[PDB]
Amino acid sequence: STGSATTTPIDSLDDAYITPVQIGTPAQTLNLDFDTGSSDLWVFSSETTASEVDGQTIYTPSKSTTAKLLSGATWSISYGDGSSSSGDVYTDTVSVGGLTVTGQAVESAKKVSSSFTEDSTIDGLLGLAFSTLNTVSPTQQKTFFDNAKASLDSPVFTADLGYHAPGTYNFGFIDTTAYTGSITYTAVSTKQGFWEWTSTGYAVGSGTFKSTSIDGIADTGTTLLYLPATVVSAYWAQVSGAKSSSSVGGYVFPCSATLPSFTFGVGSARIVIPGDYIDFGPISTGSSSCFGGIQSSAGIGINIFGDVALKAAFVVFNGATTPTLGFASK
Repeated sequence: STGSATTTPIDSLDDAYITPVQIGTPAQTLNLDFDTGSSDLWVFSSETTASEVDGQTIYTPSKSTTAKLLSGATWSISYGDGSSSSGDVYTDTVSVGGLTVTGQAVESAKKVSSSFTEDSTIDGLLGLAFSTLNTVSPTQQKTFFDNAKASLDSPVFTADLGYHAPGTYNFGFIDTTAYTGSITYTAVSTKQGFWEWTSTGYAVGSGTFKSTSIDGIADTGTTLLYLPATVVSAYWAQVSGAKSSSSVGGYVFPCSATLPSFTFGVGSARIVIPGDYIDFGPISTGSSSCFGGIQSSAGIGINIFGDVALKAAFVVFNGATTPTLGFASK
């Protein structure tokens, strides 16, 4: 089997992407944030504290003839950005782009933090990291991909995120029309539960490539590109007037700037992030200070190849017995 679903930016900045997901019988379609940096499929629901729901579409398990309470199971998750959610668990039928999993753990939120409430466009998350990170207790649950994998034509999924445009998540096949040139595959460590890999270096604009190993995670659920302070300083030094602002929470730059591109290495291959992808717009409405899309990972504890990086590539998440990651230009 295979599946193919369009993923759509939630706003004009590509802050996140939503993908429609069918849950239950009859289907209840929710727009979920597919997150290769976590491993829980959770939804706003009829159980979510009413004051914490503001415009989201909810899953109502009592209206699904295939929903079953997973007795005694609870979940609770905290994300890198400080947001969180928790609740109880149902199993139900879940379909993405025509690919159906029966008995998927659907984690129903009883509580969500303010950032989730305030984002009316995201109805929940669908985790695509390794199932070892799944938070369900006392019996850990499998991700949608893990459940689907054996049925798939090939044990892979691909992320093809758009810049200010829709893109695609495919399951079970590689669309050879969706990228240019060849796909370069690179080793993955699953030791921390992430799609963790090592970039071979970087360049700023038309500058020379610096060969240096940068360990990090391919994370569709993180907006920006978070890299070591040395790398980030080298980038922003090429933008007149750019500076790190403790008050704003990262590098800012004059909105009048033309940003240079940023290149990262995948083996001997190179992925080029155009400068425009690095512009996250005014820090506040009407400001002439703009927020940068490349930020320091110092104090996160890990480098993160988030959407800014991934949307410059066609990315293969190869879930074979020994997982790997593939990157192609597009």
